[PDB]
This record gives sequence, C-alpha cells and structure tokens, in this order.
Amino acid sequence: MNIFEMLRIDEGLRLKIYKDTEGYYTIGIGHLLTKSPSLNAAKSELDKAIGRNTNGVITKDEAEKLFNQDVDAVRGILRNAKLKPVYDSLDAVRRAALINMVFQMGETGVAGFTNSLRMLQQKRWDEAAVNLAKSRWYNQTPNRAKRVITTFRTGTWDAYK
Repeated sequence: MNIFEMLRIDEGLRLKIYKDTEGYYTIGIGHLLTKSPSLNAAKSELDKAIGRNTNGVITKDEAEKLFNQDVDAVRGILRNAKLKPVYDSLDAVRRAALINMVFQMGETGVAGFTNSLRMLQQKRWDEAAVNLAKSRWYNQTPNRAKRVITTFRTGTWDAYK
C-alpha cells in the first residue's frame, strides 16, 4: 500500500464534476475545483486545470494527472515551518496519514490541529488518536477519519486492508 492507493480508496474516482461531502464542486480523485456555488465557475476552473474545454468531463488519465500533481503539491506544503517538523519526525506510514489529512482539509484546515500535531511529534499515539477525534473532521466524515486515525495510532495499513 502507498499514499496513492490510500487516497484512491478514500476519495474515489469520478470523471464528471460532482459535489464533495461539503457540497463543493470536485472531479477526478478528490480534486477540489472551487468553493463557489456556480457550476459555470467550476467548469471554467476545470478547463483551466486541464488546459482544454472539457465540458465538465475528463479522462482517467487526466484525473490521474491532477492526482499526481496534487500529491506532490501537498508534499510541498508539508515542508512548511509549522508542518515540517512534524512530518520529518514521522515514519513512512504515518507520513502517509499526514498527507491524507492535508489533502483532504488543506493547510488552513490542518491548522487547528496544533495540539494533535504536537502529540504526534511526541510519539504519544493513543493520546494523539483521542485528541484527533475531538474535531469537526471526525464528526463530519467519521469513517474516513477513523481509518486515518488508526493509521497514526498503529503505524500500519491495517485500516486499509
């Protein structure tokens, strides 16, 4: 298992514009197009990202292209000054869980997780897992949150197998 397989499980793959769990236009493998309520705006964001007039539909290769880009960008944000120490302190599996979180909620979302982050940095897994659960994230997307949380607690891929 790896990050790509991991996220593909959590996000799915849709080739036509859809609405995510928050009601935002998305396409492919969890690729957020816009927070705006205009589908027009979303189609335009799509053509721009893709580099062609799509008419809200893409190919599987194009979805995989966006995905690769997105994983690399998130890995980039993890080189932040606030995030870097955490990510660098982690083992390979747990780093995958951190990427997942950021992929799903952005920098801005992962921001209110200071306390949990601190606990992960200290390798207090069970304690972190409890703290991570006290969050809107958990209440809103509980099945995904649990898989992620189990991954940080165990350092294995069990939740995904």
